[PDB]
Formats: sequence, C-alpha cells, structure tokens
Amino acid sequence: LQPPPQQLIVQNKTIDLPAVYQLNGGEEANPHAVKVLKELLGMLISIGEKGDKSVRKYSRQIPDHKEGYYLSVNEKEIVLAGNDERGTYYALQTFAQLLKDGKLPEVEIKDYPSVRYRGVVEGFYGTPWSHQARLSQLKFYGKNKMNTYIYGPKDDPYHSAPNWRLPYPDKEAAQLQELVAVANENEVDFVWAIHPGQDIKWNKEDRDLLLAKFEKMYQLGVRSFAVFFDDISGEGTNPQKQAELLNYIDEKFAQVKPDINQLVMCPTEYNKSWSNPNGNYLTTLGDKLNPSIQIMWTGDRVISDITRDGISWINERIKRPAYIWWNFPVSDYVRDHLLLGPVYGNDTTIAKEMSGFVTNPMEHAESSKIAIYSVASYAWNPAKYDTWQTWKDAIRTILPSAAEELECFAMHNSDLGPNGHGYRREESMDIQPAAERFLKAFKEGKNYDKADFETLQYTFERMKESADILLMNTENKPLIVEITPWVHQFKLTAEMGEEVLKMVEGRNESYFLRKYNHVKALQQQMFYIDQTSNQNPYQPGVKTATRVIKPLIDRTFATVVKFFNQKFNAHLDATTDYMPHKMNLPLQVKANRVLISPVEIELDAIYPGENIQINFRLSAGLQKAPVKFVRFQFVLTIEKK
Ligand SMILES: [Ca+2]
Repeated sequence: LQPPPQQLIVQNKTIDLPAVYQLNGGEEANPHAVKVLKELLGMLISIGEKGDKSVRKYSRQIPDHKEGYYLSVNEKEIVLAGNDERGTYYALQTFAQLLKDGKLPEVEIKDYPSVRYRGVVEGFYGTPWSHQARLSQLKFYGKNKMNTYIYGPKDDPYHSAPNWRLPYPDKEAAQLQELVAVANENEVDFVWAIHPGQDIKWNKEDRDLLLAKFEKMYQLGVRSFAVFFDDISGEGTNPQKQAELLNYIDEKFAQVKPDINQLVMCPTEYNKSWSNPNGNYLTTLGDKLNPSIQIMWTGDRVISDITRDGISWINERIKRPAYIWWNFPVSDYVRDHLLLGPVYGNDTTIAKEMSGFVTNPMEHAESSKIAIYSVASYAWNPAKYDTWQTWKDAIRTILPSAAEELECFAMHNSDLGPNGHGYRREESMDIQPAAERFLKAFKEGKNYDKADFETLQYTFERMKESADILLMNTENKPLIVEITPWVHQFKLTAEMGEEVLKMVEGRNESYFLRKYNHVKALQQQMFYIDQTSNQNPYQPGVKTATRVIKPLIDRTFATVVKFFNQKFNAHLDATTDYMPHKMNLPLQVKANRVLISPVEIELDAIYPGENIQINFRLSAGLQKAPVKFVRFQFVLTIEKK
C-alpha cells in the first residue's frame, strides 16, 4: 500500500469481491468516492462520512483527523468510512490497491495523513506542462492522496510579469477551467499562484489589478490562491508591503468569499542561504502576516533536503509551521539530466513542524511521477517512509509492463552532475565498488577480479536490453517520448562500455584496433545526440550514467589505449569525448557556441563569426565574417545557428 497506512491489521485470509452486494450509503457519501467504488464492482458494503447513517456503527473506529478514514474488509462486510468527504475518497484509493484479481485481503485500516497539505508545485523554469500532462497528473495525485496542486510555471506570462495583470485569453482560460474541474473530481485543491513581484507597484492600480485577476480566476472555479515573491529583485522584495498585500487579499477576498481554501505565499527569502539572518525580512513576515496565511520554504539552500534543525530555524522566525517547497526532482538548472532516482534525505520525524510539503518537479511531467509518488508516500506517512521500496513501487505503478527495464534506466539516471546549487544524488551504487576496484587494479597493472569484469559486462548488457524495450513501449507513450533522447544516449553508453571491455581483453592488435575504431564511432554518435537533442538555451543536450558508468568507461578506455601505445609503440588518440573542432583543456560545443572548458582553435569548416567572449570584460562582434581559425570563459559564437 502506497502511501502506507498509519495502522494496518491483516488477517492472512482472503475473500472475493462480492458478485452480489448490498451498498449502504451510496446516496449520502462523497460522490467522488462512490463513483470509484461503482467502477470497481448480498455482502454489505457500507460507505460514508462520519455522521452519515451508513457508518454509525463505526463512528468510534474513524480516526478523528482531517482526511482520515476507517477501512475494514472481512467475511461479512466491507466498510469504507471517512472522517470527512476526502477521507472517504482516500479509503477508496486504499481499497483499490487491496483489490487483486477479484480478491481482497481481510484487513482493518485506520489511516490519516501526518502532513496537512501534500502535493506538487509546478513552479519551475522551462516549458510548462502540457494540458494533457496536467490532466494526467491530477488523476495521479488523487490516487496517491496528494491534495494540492499549485499552478505557477515561471514561464507562463499570465502568471508572471508583466501579464500577471491580464486575464488569461479564452483558450487558456477554458483549459484552466477544465483543470480545476478535474482537480476537484480527484479531491485536489487547485491553487492558482501569481508572481507579480518583479514589476509590481505598491499602489492602488496594481493592488486592484491583482485582486481583479484573482476574481477572474475565481470565476474559472479557482478556490485556493498563492502569491509568489521568489527570484525577484527591486521594490517588490519589501516585506512590510508584501505582508500588507497578503493581509488585504485575506481580508478583502479570502475571508469575504463563501468558499476559499488555501492562501499561500512564497517569500523572497525562501531558504536559509538566501535569507539575511541579521535582516528583518523573515521576522517581519512572521509577525505581520495573518496567521492563516501559509509561508513557503525550500530549506537551508535553494535545493536542499529538509532537516529538523533547518525547519526549526525558519519556524522560529515565521511563527508558524513552514509549508515546504521541495526542489526535487526539478532539473531546470541541470536540464541535460533526468533525475529519476529515489526520494530521500528529508527527516521522517518532523511532520508536526510543517503545514505542507510540495515537490517542484521536472518539466518532464511523466518522468517526475517517480518522485511525486514517493513524495506522496513520504508526506502521508513519513514515519513509515521506505525510500527504495517506494521508488520500486512507483516504477511498477508507472510502467508495469517494463518495470525492471525502467528501474535499470532510472538507477543510472539519478545524479545531477556538478552544479551551482551544490546538490547531488547517489547513482549506480550497486556497481560502484566493482567499478572502483576494477579501475584501481587495471590502472596500476595489478590483476582485476574476473567477477568485477563480469559484473560490468552484465550491467552493460542489461542497459541495452532496457533501452531497446523502453523505446518500443506503448503502455505510457508520453513517458517514452520524454525520455527517448536519454534512452538513445544510455544505449550508446552501454555499447561503448561493452567495446571498451573487449579492448581490455585485447586478443590481438587487429582486434583491438577494430574495437578502438568502434569506440571512436560511438563517441561521435553520443556527440551527435548531445548536439541534436534537448537543445535548450541553458544546459543543452543529453547526459546519462554520469556519476559512475561514464567515468569508468572513459578512464578504462584512456588506460587501455595508453598500454596499447606503449606495447606497440603506437600513437592512438586516447580522448574520450568526440570533438570535431581542434584546439590541454577540452573544447565544448553548446548550440552555436565553441567553447574552451574554463591559444588557437580550428573549426571543422568556415562559419560566419558572430562574436567572442573571453574572460580573464572581453567581447567583440565579428560582423558575420568568415572564420575557421581563432588565435590569442573563452567562447566563439558562430552562425549555425
Ligand atoms: Ca455524507
């Protein structure tokens, strides 16, 4: 069961879903729960919320907690009893997971969430999720008992500056209206966020425009609102003015409408490292913001895991439990990586110190469901949170037909590589020791263990199988579309590892040379993918298996070529990444830029020059002049483009 319930007693008996059943409470129970139940399916089945006639007998079994429920299955009856309407829906989401092949385990569950608000913030930079992706997400959240979706894509012009002031055009407004309706059907609070801070004026015109925009969103069905002041500069960072705006929204709108739910703000100082401990920003918000307004927080850094000491620090200043904005699996600063590994690092004992916990995901929506599912599990029952089981459970849920293949792929696509936020994840941990030994031995001319070579061999083989099967999988086409470039790159990685290992075994000179040439071609193939796929402005291209596998392959290749060159007095090139241009630092190609990893460069052809940046604030336009050689950051830009 995911999330795992707070309390579970199993009887080691099974029953059959009743082919004939009596349904008690269908007319008075949450209609969303009743629809699920009727889809799933005499023996009595009692469904309802505390206070309903149908569940009077179980009133003392029903947890006295928001979103709590009692679920019972035995020989004589099935009970699905919520403390509230959302609890009833959640009982059904647990019920659906117990049902296997027309059979039910005999069980009694008392369940409720440890964290009040649980969900996703679509709060990233990059291409906002598609409408269809969002529809799919909302269903996924209901299944996993996530009750919150915060809509705030940084690159939505009607969310951020300057068009936050403008109502959505009709097409987008209709789409938003449909998302809210689907959210509500799935027991998810659609929270519409606004990000006005970069150009807001602290005057009546803009205050009214803001309230007017919120009114428009209310007309589309929105009942929870957020104001985001993150990643801005200027007068919009003023905490007194921020708190006054939020309190006005609360007092003139949120407390005035019949049916508003959450009001949330994201501060400008939204993590410890971005906060001024000697400044008044956070204490001003904490003292001045009305107590019903939630304040968001990403931890000790922009990207960090949530610790007891960290959350203590913020809670003391804001005078309320922080609403956590967790910046994983968001990849908008390492866009060339997929972050498909487990969710871990967050303290499992601090539920009481948070008002909420939401994950900021990748611009790859389906891919993000691995982490989302795991966050849902963590947020509902942090005490019982099991990192690796939940990750496996997520994968089997996402892609049942190829779960082992998706596990293979995800386990080697977890780390972020080096980055300005200093955040890293484990990757390829299984084979890391065998890799580390093999390379240690091989480099120093000691004999490597056969089992380690065999493990590397097995892994590369499993990677190719996984890649080919995932490419062709039709159970979740949108997921496969998202990951496809990385899958191609992952396959090439595995093929390259297989050939490098054949070089290590090195039967004869001729065979070695064949493998060496094959490896050079695969290097070039990886370059082409890195240049043709995922060509975004910031971290273009496709990286995979970066932490352990690619380094092992590259260093082994460089080593065996060195030994070949000694033994045969040869001059084979031992470089590990393909580069078509020539220049000890490696050149790099990013989009239409040719770049020395921080005297003379020769391009593989003549191009119109755009400009050189250098930096030891040097810049020069080349006015479309033909250029093949350049003699002297160090970045030539060309028309390519
Ligand atoms: Ca009811």
